[PDB]
Amino acid sequence: PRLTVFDAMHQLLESRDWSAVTMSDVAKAAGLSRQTLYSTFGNRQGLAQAYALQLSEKFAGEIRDSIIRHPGQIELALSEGINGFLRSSSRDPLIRALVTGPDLLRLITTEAGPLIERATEVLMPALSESWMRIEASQARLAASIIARIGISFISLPPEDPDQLASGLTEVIAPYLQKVVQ
Amino acid sequence: GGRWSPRLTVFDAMHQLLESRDWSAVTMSDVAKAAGLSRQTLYSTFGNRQGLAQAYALQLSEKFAGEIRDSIIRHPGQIELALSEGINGFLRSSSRDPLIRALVPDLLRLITTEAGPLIERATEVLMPALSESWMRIEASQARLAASIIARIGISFISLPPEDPDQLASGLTEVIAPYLQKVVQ
Repeated sequence: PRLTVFDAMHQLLESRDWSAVTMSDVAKAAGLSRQTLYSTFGNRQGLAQAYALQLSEKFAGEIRDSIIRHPGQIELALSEGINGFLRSSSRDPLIRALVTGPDLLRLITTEAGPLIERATEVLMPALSESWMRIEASQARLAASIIARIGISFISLPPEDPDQLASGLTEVIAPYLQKVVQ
Repeated sequence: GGRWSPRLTVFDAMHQLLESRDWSAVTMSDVAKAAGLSRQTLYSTFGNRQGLAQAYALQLSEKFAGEIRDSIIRHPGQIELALSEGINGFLRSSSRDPLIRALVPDLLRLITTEAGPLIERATEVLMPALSESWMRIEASQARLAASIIARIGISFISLPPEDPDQLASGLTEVIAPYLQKVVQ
């Protein structure tokens, strides 16, 4: 039901605007019935919200993977993770859409905490049950702050593409080094 | 220090107006009446309703960044107390503001998502608060931290915090470690 449809919306969105995408076309490209789509996602609003939750999840994972990949190297783990998110966030057609224009999309990027909540759910374990062994409260704290900053750079992208990455590493690493165990 | 300027009298007018009306039941006509300016001078300096709410937001941006800077200046040598007080004071203002209340509105999402003139102003107030205050942070790093503080702060207006204070003291604990590394 879910995981192949996001794939369909991406490839569809590379050639069309967000207005040249309707439930019909998405079901055809996904290989699903118009019945299964409307039944599980509802509207174009509920569709784009599932896409955002998937983006939320993927981006937080980019950071989590870099954390696992680099034990003992906090600044290098972050630097790699933050560059990966900024890279994916650029290549995404719905995120590339929003910053060209989509009122429904701004609704989810400002009045959706399910996005922050999912991203926090991926981040927290990468902080507390990873090698960092950070206490669960401080992992929550840092995870929410990392999530909100991440959204801030998809809403308004950074003019400096990566000198943002290299800067934001430098701000958050001193915290993590202090709370690491 | 005086609020006779074209812009400053409009913002006062708008604020007082917004206490009792929504941003949608308020038009240029009304703002020109309350400011004591002509409909001609309004469009002449501001453009339209967008230019009105956008300059109001620039004033909010500066006002919020001032809260943080004032707490920095007020507590020299206390990095954690300055941040703790600054953020708390900012959150209080952001609550009591009528246009921010109003935002919970397509044009408002435009300024709070596609306005870096907001981040830029907040950054112009915040940078010296870090770079030319007692913290003596280099302009390179101050600009950096100032932008992140601006962007986080904006974020807590778009999506408000579930925790009223456990957000503020939380964000302090995240940012104080960075400042402590750079305070010379």
